[PDB]
Amino acid sequence: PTLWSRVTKFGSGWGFWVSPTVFITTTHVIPTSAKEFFGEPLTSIAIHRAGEFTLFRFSKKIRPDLTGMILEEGCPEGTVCSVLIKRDSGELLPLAVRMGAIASMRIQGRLVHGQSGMLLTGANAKGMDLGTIPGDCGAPYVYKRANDWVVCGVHAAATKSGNTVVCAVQA
Amino acid sequence: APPTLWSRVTKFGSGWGFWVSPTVFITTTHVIPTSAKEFFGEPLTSIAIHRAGEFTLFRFSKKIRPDLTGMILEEGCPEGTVCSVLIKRDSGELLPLAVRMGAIASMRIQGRLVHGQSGMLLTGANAKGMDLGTIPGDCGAPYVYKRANDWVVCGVHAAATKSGNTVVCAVQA
Ligand SMILES: Cc1cc(C)nc(Nc2ccccc2)n1
Repeated sequence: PTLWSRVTKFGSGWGFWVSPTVFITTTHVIPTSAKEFFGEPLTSIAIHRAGEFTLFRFSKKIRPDLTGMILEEGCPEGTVCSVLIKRDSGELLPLAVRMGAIASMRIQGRLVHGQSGMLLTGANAKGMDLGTIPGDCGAPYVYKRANDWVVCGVHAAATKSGNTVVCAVQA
Repeated sequence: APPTLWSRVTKFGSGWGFWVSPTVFITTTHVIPTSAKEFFGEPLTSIAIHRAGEFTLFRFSKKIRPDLTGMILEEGCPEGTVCSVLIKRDSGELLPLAVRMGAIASMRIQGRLVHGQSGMLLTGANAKGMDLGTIPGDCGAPYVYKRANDWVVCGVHAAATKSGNTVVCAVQA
């Protein structure tokens, strides 16, 4: 049983299974030409979109092996989350991120709305596995609270250089 | 982390070890099978074993891994270095866990006395457990970092605290 099995390749990025019927992803990674996802006709899928956050609700159990997890609209300011990055090499890269305010941020000359964060893996990556790349979009932000895992949004954007990431949130 | 570093990470006893070169293999002392008299088809007589607490180095008299180039092994790393711990998990999943390294330390963990280079995981806030932190089966995994153009190995995974936020790298002496 693992959080990592819920992280799924999707479109030009990734998404996350909250429950057997609920999948979350970043809006800009979703295909714009499709009649089905995960073998289910698009006719039978409810799509709920809020800026860079999208939630799919399926009419049957796609992932019956999973329990349902707590999904919230962001997290309290100062919470340290993990972004659960999968790479096509087969690497799993959990990175600590300190979450800040909900904001409109200028990220490579474009406006992105969501919960700001700062990577805690330090000055740079180099060739080291310490930062995000554009193909990581849709990876989930998670943290542990009491005995429960909480999912609070999806990876939407990052500055090419610095420290700053945007986590798109529900509602 | 480069494929050539993952290729050197080898399942061994109750954990792992790592090929520095075609003749040199390093691991954590407590993962070695205690009754073993043969390694990679070679008897004990043809191997030079150098043990310093939880760090063990095996030097073979023939080339076991001729596919490999020899790389740099150092005695830990500067304080503040960020390393990756190259951990293999159930099913060809590769977990290069980020760790900020600190001072050489003597600690008591689950009653055992442990000595090596301390570090703190950079994977999340509460790293107890297998999704963001280490498990006992990870002992012997290598600590590596990139220094300008090349990669360095600076120890092997020896222990983690009950909270899982602190780890100890056993180092060559
Ligand atoms: C940069 C910074 C400032 C402050 C106040 N807290 C933290 N938290 C932290 C850092 C690494 C791992 C886990 C938590 N980080």
